[PDB]
Amino acid sequence: FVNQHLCGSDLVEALYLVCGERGFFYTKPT
Amino acid sequence: GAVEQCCTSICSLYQLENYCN
Repeated sequence: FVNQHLCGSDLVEALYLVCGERGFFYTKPT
Repeated sequence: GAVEQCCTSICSLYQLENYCN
């Protein structure tokens, strides 16, 4: 697989590219 | 949480799919 550095911002955009259509869990509201 | 865990090297996009819903 290919990927260079993944943190929150980059982990979310890739997460979705990863999750495809499934949502994810990064932060919660309040 | 799960933030600082990939931007300092490269984890496995697979486990990354386990970060989804």
